[PDB]
Amino acid sequence: EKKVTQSLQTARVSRRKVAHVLWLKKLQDSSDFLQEQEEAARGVAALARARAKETGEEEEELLATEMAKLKENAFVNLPSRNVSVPDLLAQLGLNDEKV
Amino acid sequence: SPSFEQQFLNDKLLGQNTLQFTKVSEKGTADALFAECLESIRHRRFKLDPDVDNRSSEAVEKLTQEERAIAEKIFQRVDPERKIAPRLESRGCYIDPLWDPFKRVEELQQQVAQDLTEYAKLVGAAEARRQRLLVRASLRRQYRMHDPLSEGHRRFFGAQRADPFPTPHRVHERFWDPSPDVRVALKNNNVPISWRDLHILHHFVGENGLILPRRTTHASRYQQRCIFKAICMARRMALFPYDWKPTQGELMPVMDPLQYLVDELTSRYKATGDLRADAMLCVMLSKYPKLNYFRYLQYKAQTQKSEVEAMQQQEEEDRGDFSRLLRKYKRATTD
Amino acid sequence: XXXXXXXXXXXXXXXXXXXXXXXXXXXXXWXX
Amino acid sequence: MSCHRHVFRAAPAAVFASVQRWGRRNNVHKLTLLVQTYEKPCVKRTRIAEEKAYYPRWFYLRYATEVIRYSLKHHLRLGQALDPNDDQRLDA
Amino acid sequence: ESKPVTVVYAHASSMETTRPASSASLSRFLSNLLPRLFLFPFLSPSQRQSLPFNFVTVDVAAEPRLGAFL
Amino acid sequence: VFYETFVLFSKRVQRADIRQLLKQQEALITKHHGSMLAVRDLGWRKTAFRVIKPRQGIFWFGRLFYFSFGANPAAITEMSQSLQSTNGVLRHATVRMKKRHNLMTYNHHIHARD
Amino acid sequence: LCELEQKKRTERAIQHSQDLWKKRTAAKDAHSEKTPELYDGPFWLKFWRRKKRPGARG
Repeated sequence: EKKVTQSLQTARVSRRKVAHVLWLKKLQDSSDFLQEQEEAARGVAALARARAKETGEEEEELLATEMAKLKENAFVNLPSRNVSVPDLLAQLGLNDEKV
Repeated sequence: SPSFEQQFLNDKLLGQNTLQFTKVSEKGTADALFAECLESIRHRRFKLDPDVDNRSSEAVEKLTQEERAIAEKIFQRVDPERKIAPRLESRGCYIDPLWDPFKRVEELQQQVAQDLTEYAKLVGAAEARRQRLLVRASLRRQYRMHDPLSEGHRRFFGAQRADPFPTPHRVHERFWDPSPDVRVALKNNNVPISWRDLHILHHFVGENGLILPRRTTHASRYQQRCIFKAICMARRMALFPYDWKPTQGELMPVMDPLQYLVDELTSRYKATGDLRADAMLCVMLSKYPKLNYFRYLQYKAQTQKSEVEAMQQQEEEDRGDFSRLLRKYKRATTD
Repeated sequence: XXXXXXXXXXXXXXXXXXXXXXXXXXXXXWXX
Repeated sequence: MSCHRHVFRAAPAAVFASVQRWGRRNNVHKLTLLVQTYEKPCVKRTRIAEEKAYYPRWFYLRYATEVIRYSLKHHLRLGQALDPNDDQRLDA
Repeated sequence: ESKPVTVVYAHASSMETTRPASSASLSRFLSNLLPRLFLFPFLSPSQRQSLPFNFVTVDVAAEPRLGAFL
Repeated sequence: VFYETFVLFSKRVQRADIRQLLKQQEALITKHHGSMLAVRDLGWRKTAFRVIKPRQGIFWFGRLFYFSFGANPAAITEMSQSLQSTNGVLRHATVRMKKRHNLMTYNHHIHARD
Repeated sequence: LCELEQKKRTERAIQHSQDLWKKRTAAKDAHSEKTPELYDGPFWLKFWRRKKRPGARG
């Protein structure tokens, strides 16, 4: 019967990991900076490959230079939330003290 | 022939709450025609009504103060998270529609309106206006005495406040009883409290700035520790005061302000139905598509589906009263 | 009329179940 | 923190009394006296043990005296154990 | 024979019928894009059949059940 | 190991300074084998009290920023020291991301029950 | 008759054993699925000390 019990413990462990994989999926979707950076890296790779035929240069060094430029240029699309929280509360009527 | 709502419900107090007694049907439907016939017949019978039907009895204290206290405690236990109130809009849940005692109120309002218009026809418009003003004054006087569990009732009947028997200040944890607001704050949203919950930490801090003890906060030991940690971290981050309660401008949770605005507008549109909030959410839906509008969209879909179902039911009734309404009793009981 | 009173009694007898709930308790009144 | 009270349509003596009540319920004077002089750790152990043993008794006796005063004021009578099996039926 | 892969297009065109909003623009883009991406010798029946995936559109603002499901 | 960092820049801080600080933090993350997950701006918020930052001045509010990143535990001390050394930053705090109560997931309806 | 009695007893015992196994497995699966409960009651400072028989003989 120990073997049958083992077939049960495998299912119990598997469903515990199924939950955790779902949690990571939510975290990945919430991560937009990572996704945009990966898309930019893919675009840079495509550009380097195109150059590999257009000019026949060292696509490896082209990739290195483009990735260095991307790392330098990161954080150019920072989200804009130039908002005054107390002012927004007052506009909603939830903040009357306005000294 | 101005109705009761046309005459008296434009006042502040009178116009605040206005229950609906009958479904509204657009002109040109069997329901509308039957309602017109009933209104005409009822007006004619009000003309040919006797004196005995308008007999009224003097008002008396419906409850003693101690009995009112007991009733309030029992209602609170029935709904420990919400506040006790006469939810006359949700009335249908508690009292079956066929046994609604407010049909008498509706018909009495109709009769009063008919009486006032006939009086205006007979004596004169100026006297009618005098009487309308006097009736408005009387309704304002009697507005707050209808609720037996309200303070207006006690004030109207001139009853002294109850002097409750002393109870211990230091009791066992088994008997600790928080208020509904403290209860909601402590439960949070089924999630342990974090420093990011700046909208609630003010409850557990005294006016002196000191964190309140567990006997006062009525929190579990784990909740107390979590709240202490949250307050300490918020203070170290300088988003929560050190020597007083947070200012009204510091009560935003640590989150995106636009998501907070969306949440607040959804809450308004659900609790009261602010058309301005609805319009703001509609424009934000397209202007900032990176926020979360699940609850707002779900409520919109629910309302649209209910409208479609009501239209289908009206079509079925027009074709002939179908078994939907009969089922709402028989099938519900059988289930 | 006696027959009209009989009709009213029949309507009151073949009526709904007062409280719309299917609970298991009848409550008295503590008012007055 | 510092308690702030507004003397408006009231007596300065009454406001001072309210401030005194705040100080007493916050133990401000107790802490000031404690910090004015050095307290050795063993003395602190004994003091905290004494307070933790004492104050609940005071609270219970305060509740008892409150009940006594209420009963004297309202001319209440001593209770008798509720006899079970009493029908508790109205004589009407 | 149902296609193995189903693509659901969730929109809220019911909220803004007079105002096109962004949902209408995205719908127009998809309508003018899919037939061009996929070549066949919202969309016409021929295009719907020729698509390799089962294309279904839903309104989260008009289907409360599907809204909570998604 | 996942972490969330909250920073409170002063008014004197600019977008360029914010970008520079984030670049340095991502450099530290990459050095410690991690990866920056997300960055968000939580708007201008008034402080519960005046912040007297020595050799910088007195401030009555700040702009709040947040970034979440997975990195080796050894990176946290370096990141904290760098943020402390940075001048514009008024206050900072780094914590371990939690499964439920984190800004990545528990980000809406924190105050509105319905 | 003895053989038939034994056979019927065997069938009944098989059914009972299968039911018991299903019940126990369901209970333990539910226990595993449930998240660890956190005891949130009072602590045990009173129980730290014990009063045993004093002096010798204890």
